[PDB]
Amino acid sequence: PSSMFFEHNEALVPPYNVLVDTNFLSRTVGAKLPLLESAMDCLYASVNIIITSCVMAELEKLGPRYRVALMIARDERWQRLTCDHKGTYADDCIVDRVQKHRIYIVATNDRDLKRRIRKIPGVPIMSVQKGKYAIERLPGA
Amino acid sequence: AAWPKAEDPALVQELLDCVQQASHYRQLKKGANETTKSVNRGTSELVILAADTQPLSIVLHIPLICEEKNVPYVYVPSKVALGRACGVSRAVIAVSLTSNEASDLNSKIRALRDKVERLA
Amino acid sequence: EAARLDSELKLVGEYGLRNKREVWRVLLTLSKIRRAARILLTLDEKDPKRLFEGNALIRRLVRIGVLDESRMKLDYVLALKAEDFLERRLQTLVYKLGLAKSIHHARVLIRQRHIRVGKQIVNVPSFMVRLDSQKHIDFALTSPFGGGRPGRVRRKKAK
Amino acid sequence: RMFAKPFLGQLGNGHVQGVYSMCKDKNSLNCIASGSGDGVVKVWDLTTRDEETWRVAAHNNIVKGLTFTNDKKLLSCATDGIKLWDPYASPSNTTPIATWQEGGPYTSLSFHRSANTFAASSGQGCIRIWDLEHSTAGQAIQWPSFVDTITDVCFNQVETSVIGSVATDRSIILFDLRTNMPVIKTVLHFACNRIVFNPMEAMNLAVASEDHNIYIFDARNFDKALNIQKGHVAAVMDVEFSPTGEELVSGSYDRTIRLWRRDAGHSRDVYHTKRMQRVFRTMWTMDSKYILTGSDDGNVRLWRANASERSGVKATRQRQALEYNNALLDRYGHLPEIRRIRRHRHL
Amino acid sequence: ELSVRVPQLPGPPDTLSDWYNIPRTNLTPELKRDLQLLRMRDVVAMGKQFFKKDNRKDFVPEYCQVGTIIAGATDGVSGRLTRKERKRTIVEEVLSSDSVSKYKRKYHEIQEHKKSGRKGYYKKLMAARKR
Amino acid sequence: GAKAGKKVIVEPHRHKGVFVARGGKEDLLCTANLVPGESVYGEKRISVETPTKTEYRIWNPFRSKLAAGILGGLETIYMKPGSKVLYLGAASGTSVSHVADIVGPTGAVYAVEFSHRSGRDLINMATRRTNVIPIVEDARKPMAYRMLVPMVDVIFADVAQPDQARIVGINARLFLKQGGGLLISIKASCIDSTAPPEQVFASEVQKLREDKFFPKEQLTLEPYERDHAMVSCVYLQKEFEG
Amino acid sequence: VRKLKYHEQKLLKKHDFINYKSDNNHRDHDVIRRYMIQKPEDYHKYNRLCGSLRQFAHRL
RNA sequence: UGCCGACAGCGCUCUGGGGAAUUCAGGAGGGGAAAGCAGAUGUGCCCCGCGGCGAGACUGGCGCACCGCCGGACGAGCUG
Ligand SMILES: [Zn+2]
Repeated sequence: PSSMFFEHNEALVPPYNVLVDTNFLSRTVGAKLPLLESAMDCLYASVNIIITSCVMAELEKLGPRYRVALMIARDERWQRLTCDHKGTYADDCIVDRVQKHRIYIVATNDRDLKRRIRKIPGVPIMSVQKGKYAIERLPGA
Repeated sequence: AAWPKAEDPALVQELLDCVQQASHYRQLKKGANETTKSVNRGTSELVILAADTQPLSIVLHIPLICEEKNVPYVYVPSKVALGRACGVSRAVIAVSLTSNEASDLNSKIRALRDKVERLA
Repeated sequence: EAARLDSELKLVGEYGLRNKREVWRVLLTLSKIRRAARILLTLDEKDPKRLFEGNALIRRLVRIGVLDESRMKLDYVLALKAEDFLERRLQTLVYKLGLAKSIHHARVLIRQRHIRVGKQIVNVPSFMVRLDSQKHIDFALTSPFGGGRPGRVRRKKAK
Repeated sequence: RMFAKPFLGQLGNGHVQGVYSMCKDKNSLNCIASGSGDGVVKVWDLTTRDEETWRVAAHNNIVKGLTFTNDKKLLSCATDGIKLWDPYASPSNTTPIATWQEGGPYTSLSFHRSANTFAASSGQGCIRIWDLEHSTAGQAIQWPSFVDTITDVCFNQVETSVIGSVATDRSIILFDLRTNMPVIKTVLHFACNRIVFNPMEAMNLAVASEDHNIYIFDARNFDKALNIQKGHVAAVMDVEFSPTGEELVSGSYDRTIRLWRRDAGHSRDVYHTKRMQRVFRTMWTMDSKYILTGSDDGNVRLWRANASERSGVKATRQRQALEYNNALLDRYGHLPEIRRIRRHRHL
Repeated sequence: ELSVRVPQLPGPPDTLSDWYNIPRTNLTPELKRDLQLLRMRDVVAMGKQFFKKDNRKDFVPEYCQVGTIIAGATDGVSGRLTRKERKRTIVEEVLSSDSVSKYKRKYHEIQEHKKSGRKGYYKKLMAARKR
Repeated sequence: GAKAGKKVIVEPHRHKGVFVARGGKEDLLCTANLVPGESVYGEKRISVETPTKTEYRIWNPFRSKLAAGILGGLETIYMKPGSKVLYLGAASGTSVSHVADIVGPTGAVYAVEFSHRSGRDLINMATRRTNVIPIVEDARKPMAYRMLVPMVDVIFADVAQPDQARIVGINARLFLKQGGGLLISIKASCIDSTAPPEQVFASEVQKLREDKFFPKEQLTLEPYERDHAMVSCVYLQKEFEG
Repeated sequence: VRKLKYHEQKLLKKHDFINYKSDNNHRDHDVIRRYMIQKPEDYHKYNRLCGSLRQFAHRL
């Protein structure tokens, strides 16, 4: 990937694009935190918090018990990207988007996607830690 | 003939100002032959062309090459004032500036070429 | 954090600094600034505190010329970074104003006190510059580039 | 049942909360308003499936009703009131251009097939009709001693200037507009939820009922139900007659659309997918091929009827084979083998 | 207008239809030599250039034409070969250029280091013995 | 320089029609020119005595971003010899001539340009080369040359405009076969000139996917013209031709 | 026979013109064409004697 | 890119392996093709029913930017 250097992304400068994953969205509602506000504070810059259509599909297909968090996903102020695949596996979705661009900040809390996206370099994890957000591998803040 | 002319209201003045910046900052080729050589080396970031000239055909052929290279140009109305802005002690009808990729002068130039692209 | 490693190294290498102490220090400055930016966004728009404090901070930044005279809003106040703070770091101005061939040669020049800003010669290469002053940087009279004595090597070679 | 592939899409982004109001334009072919639970509405164009035509908030409470005017404008009822915007303005405005606040909570709309008439069903046991450009508070008609609420009302399009409405006495009332008075009131065993009359068979009406049942009635003779559609577990939220007059959407509260002819008495089709918990507004398009499905989960869905017919422009032998299949299945639609592989959906 | 026709009934293709008639390459020894040169072009630019490692087991393409660099209208003062400079074969050109001295010196070097101690050295030891 | 007179060899490249000529200490790229013997712009050329009518033209990368792409080794450049190609941004016609020499007589390329005198050079070459159709108009309003452009298979685009995605999108809406193909090229400094360029490219490709395109290749013509790209997509299918 | 299309193969999964479940993946053909036997009769004679010995082992 | 090539190993394959002729059973691609049976009823007549065009004539009510609207029902001639 151009605009890269020896496992450092010169690319991601503010603002930052951050992908929501399903575990992350469930857990940040479960910890009752404002999405845009907490991200802006933890990163100290401007964001926009996009949701792949696969993720939106996963969080509808989950049971009705997460309907509030599904609404919070459903909010209109945050942009969306379609996908071209078959059958709604969010992790494959996000890793493909990052792999073809390397311009993102993925957010999850599942250890599986954490491993999978450290295994390709230069892309930062964001995750909650019971009080607040936490970045993993971003050189800036 | 010179239809992408720059309008008066201080747009030409920001142009001449950035010309002064780049002339101090050595990112500048001056004179039409230098302009042609810079644009045919592709180092050019932007080029300003006078319209106050004994016949305009020179600053009509130069837009042909910048159209051939897809990099912007703009018509200042005063060859004398452009030469004074560069600091030549001589009138100049064509001045070009290149890119140096670590500054905020490049941000200024990005703004200026956005202006001329909205002019076109 | 190999990304931390390589990123800090590229910072130093693009601007030939000396240690990750100085780089982390400038990052701490940026952190305080973006803290200010976060707070002044936390107050909502058209609030008076927001208006005057944000106008102030933006005037501060454009007074040291780091944030561009073009863009004058809190969005870009968030969007600033270490490359820009290093751009207004001093030694870079000697290199980009064409007195020292290399950033290291500029560092040595600042050591042996040959450039000045306005009146006084400068010894600290991390003396931050101002937008209002940055063109008033030249050699002093006591330095052989600016004149004065020819220097000790010219002295001995004449000897 | 290799090719029984119903789904064809999800437009838009979906409303923030769930769809509790939507309405198709019935005189153009590709324009739909969908209005949210969250007091916002927008309109899509069918052809540009992905993005939006025009979007605005409309009220405070959940928008109960919505439609389009016969010329171009669109209409919104909610409990705050009745409003009228114009979506296809060449610069957009967000402010309405007509309003009403008098008549109580307005439960539903009903619009004229041809002219500029509309009617608003309130919950005060009263309906009231406006004419566009020439009325202010309209004519207030009701059963003259009646308070119990009026959920919905559909203008007939077979015999225009006729009105039917449902009431919460487990009871329906037929109305007229020439003779400005209610006409008749039927009381049934348990409640009814949304009305319709058939767009070909004028005396034939249908009601969608908390009996979990679609009842086909006929206006001249309320002695017996013409048909009983005993097709659900949960209570039906919506009905819409196909413009063919030969088909019917019954959209449950539960996770189930069921599709119907006029003359079965049972389930021809069941549709769902688990992304759609509780369907609300379930109406046909103008080809009678493609239905729309406004969910609880915040979605407008574009589905198909007769779920195995792949449309387009066929070849001659293709339609030969398809209608050959039709005829053969028609002949043998009773035997155990083909019968069970016929009625075996998934549930 | 209508006559008697002629009947004319008496492998891999020879001129590639989808590349504007490139004929099948004739196998001539100087052509083989030029092909070997262009494969081993790495060592030719001894020290100063490096090349993309073109590596097939064969090296002969099925379709190639020897040609001529024609002319530089914008530049012909020094990007033009002189009359003496012009050569028939590319191999004779890279011969007639300079630095073949350095080639020969590297040749004597590699030759010695493969004649390190293999048999001549053993013979001379054997002479130091038998004496 | 690989100076004038050096005997060289030429072989086919991977792509149907383009050729690669290797030699001595420097290789390069050529095309069999349709119009014989004549140079266009002082480009260097190549003659072979075939065992007269056999002439090739060297293709500068730095002048022509399609050549930059052929050096960058694209997946499939979609333009077979004998194919219908709408060019866009056909300024002064050099690259356009190269595409013309690719498609040959049984192909045809429709060369659209905005300004005039670059048009003059273009139409001069259009007199000479019998398979390139001059069109000088405003690209933003393709209904003007709706009289000229039939349905074609391949869309070249090299304009530097903010609405470029929508330009080539309506041109895809008008002049591209079912299962179509296109190459476009993009400059960060003319799409949005403060951002990082990779992010700009993702914005543009997401735009085209909103224009219902299938993104199917990208590269960055890196040692040749900074912070640009060539992007390859397919019109309304996952496979290219049919 | 042509290759089936989608629906054709889907309907006739159990169809096969070549090998049945009564063929054991042509173990007879496999043996004879590795070792050049001339009577597939004789192959099956070997199989019957082998099965007899194997079942004697089973009772053993 | 020359032949020849022992053991010691790896690769495939083994009704041995090639080469050519030739029958057939399949496959995959490219070029060409107006490639078009969305529901198939002789012509001509007038008449009925009903429908459009369509000259011309009206009328109702509205119109605090006042400049115009919107709607009904009669109707010569023509047509399906
Ligand atoms: Zn996806």
